[PDB]
Amino acid sequence: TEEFDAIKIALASPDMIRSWSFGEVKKPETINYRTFKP
Amino acid sequence: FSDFTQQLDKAEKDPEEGGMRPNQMVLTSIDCPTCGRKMGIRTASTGVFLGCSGYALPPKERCKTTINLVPENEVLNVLEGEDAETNALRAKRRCPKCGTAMDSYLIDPKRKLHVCGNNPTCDGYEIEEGEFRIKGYDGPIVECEKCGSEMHLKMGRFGKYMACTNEECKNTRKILRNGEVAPPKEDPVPLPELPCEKSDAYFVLRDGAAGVFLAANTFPKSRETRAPLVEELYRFRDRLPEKLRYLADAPQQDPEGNKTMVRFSRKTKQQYVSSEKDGKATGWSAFYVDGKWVEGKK
Amino acid sequence: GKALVIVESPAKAKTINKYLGSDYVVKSSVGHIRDLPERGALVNRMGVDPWHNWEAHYEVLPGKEKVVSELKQLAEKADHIYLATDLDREGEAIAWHLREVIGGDDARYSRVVFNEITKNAIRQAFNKPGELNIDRVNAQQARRFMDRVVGYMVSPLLWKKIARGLSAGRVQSVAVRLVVEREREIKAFVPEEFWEVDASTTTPSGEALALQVTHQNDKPFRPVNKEQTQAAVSLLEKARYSVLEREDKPTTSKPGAPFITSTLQQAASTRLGFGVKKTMMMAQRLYEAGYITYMRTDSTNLSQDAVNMVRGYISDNFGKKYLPESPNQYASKENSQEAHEAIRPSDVNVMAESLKDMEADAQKLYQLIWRQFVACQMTPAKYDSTTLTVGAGDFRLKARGRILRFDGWTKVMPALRKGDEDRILPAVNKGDALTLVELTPAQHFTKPPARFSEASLVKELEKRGIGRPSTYASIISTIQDRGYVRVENRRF
Ligand SMILES: [Zn+2]
Ligand SMILES: [Zn+2]
Ligand SMILES: [Zn+2]
Repeated sequence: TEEFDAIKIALASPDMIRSWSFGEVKKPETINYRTFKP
Repeated sequence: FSDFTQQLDKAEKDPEEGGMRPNQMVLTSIDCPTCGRKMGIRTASTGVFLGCSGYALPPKERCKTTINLVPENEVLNVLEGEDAETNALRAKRRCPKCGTAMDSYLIDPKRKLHVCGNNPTCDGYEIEEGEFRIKGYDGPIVECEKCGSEMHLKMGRFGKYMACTNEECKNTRKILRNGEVAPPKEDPVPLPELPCEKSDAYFVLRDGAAGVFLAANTFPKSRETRAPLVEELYRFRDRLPEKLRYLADAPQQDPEGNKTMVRFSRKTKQQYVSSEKDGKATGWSAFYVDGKWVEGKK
Repeated sequence: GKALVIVESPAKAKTINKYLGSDYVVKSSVGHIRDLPERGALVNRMGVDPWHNWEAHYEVLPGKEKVVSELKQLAEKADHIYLATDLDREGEAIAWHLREVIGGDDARYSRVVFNEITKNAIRQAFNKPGELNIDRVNAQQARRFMDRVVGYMVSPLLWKKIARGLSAGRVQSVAVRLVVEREREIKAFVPEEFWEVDASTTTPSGEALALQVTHQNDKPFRPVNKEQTQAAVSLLEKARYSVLEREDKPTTSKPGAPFITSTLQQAASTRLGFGVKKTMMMAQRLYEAGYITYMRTDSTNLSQDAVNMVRGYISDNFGKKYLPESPNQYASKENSQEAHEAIRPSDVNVMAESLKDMEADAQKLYQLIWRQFVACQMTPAKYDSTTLTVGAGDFRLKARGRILRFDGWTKVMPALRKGDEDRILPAVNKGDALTLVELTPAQHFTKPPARFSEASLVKELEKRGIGRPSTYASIISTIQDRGYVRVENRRF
């Protein structure tokens, strides 16, 4: 697939992790039980 | 009492006979948003406010538009010490007609208003292209879902409503029996057969993000508070809108034979039923999960 | 049979029942128990008829039903009922109401007054008692009725002439007037510019000496503008400076009086940032836990026992130099009276740090009350004050210094910060020459009167005898809720 040659590891900069995320989660909610929807 | 009544009776008379002066309108150059007319500065038990002279005209030509006067709060600098009050006095404008200082108010995000200290004995007023922020009134701070601006709590002829401070948005929420605020407005059902207990009113059933609750028909005056019992819902099951019927299907009594009430599980956005003894929760609950009612310890 | 004793405060009851044990049944009314709820509607509302020889309609408070009830049955197993409320007219009236709510025959009732908790008091209480004073009771009814008429008859006039929801009252309306007058005072204030000139100099030795210009041509030096200030600096720059006089004198500092409700609120506000209501909440906790005396008092008096207790403590913990030959005296008002006592620790031996059952703020308040109480009975602080007079041409300059010699009471209540006179002055004798280093002119402006703070207004009210310890806080809130004044940055 990606044909990588090696693996690299380092600390996570906060801007980097925020760049990963597609959104913030702000409430402890999971899924509704009347209709099984998040 | 003789002295007091002598003063009271005299005060009751018309201003010309020595009676107490009734409040006095002092106009100013401002355009009423409903009719453009000059506007005057008025005091009520609620505070100090901007009014349009059409309030004194009979219904045909009556104007009930009013504006709230947000004052510019003096921010004394503790680091200035004894100077802090003196500089505050220096900060004030001075009235044209007299030496008395002037006190300052906001009318628009473009306009600012100065008023003399001896108002309404002194009629000096000034208007300035000064822009600051304005609050519709004050109370439980809320965020308007339609514009993100601050929302406050207001009172009027219809009791208590909640409105947004941005003059460009009239999105108004409302107060409800067992919650801080209610989204816009919702779908009510009245019951003449449930009497109130602290008041002579009757109970009505209401829905909102908070849940489903009972409320008294003279709501701003009665302000009486309770959740419905399952047996109550069962008794008025025919009146319940089609969705609400399931709550009437819910188990009416717990395994101990205590009585049950209807509650909102905010973490899962769904109604459930619970039982109480001596007004305390029994630690029992039943929920609706896919067309069935399931029950157990809380 | 068993004797029934009735007091106002529950905490005080529990304490009395102790220094008296069984055989007696102590309880408390916990307040008034009963109170008020031509035009008939107006009279029905007021509960008193000014047009019918003041006939009134008292009725148990909607929150004292239990108290009254539980007090009822207790009157059965009681031989002789002892009304032990405060000796003032309010207490006298509470006794009168109890007697008319419990019923029975006059002879079944007795009036006793408790001096202190000491057995040397709770004993003398039943020793030489008496009965309730009808005159005292009627005096309180007269006050209560006058306050009623004003509030229920003036407010309506306001509703008609001004706006609905408005109110007026003997205490309420003058509190607002005070704020209104200060407001107008501030808004009309016009700052006045004035200048000051200080001079840095060197003694014949080489030491630094700061001086302030006080006179020119024998008139107070006070230029109003920069121009005048310059004309003067020009002269001072070329003048010869010489010492005229050096007055060394011993001066003292004296501790203050123990707290009363008003001063406690002011001290808590200035040293702990506490608002009036909060201060009273903490004080209430402390009282109910037996650490201090009633939080509502207008007297700074101290019993002899209290005074021996504190001197005993000062003697063991600080030494002789801190203990005055005889008790420190204060307050000589010839019209003064005697009521409860001043706010102080119930036991001097109890430190704030040992009240682990109290909130941190309550410990801070206790510490404030404690230190004020112990400092009050210690010796004065002693300083050596020095005043230097200097001449320079037609000008007169001055320098003042002070060196602490003995802390006295400030040992327990330190000087938060050094004052302007808490400094030292170099050795110089009359006739000595001074060398000018630099002249610093400073522009200033007079400032407007300070705005009231909650405690500050309370202080003004008590000064004019307007309110009561138990009502000050309540007054400060009512005028706000009614919309007459507002608080911002802790100022009115
Ligand atoms: Zn208009
Ligand atoms: Zn003016
Ligand atoms: Zn909005």
